Amino acid sequence: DSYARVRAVVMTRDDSSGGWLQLGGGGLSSVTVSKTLQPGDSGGTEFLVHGERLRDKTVILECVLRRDLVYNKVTPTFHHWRIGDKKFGLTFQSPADARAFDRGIRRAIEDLSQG
Repeated sequence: DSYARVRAVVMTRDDSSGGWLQLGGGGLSSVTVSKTLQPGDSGGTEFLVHGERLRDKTVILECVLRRDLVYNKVTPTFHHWRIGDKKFGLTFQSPADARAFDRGIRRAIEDLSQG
């Protein structure tokens, strides 16, 4: 149930400068856009962005997202979003990977059901 899976670098925003950093000093993570693990009795009103860093098998990105998502595309390899005041992003290895991930996000949003 993954709409897209890539290996990318999870990003976090420095609040003082506004510049972005590689979360935890970077390294590639396996990052998926998938259906929720807890749909309840609805088809599915939420989806999941999940990133597990490869070298140390650590989940460093876990976002429950909804139809309201604003998915910001800044460069061909850098995209970012928020949940409230919390900021998250990805640096992709290639423009094609970024396109795949963006298609995955769009697919997840388009398939979201009513609650």
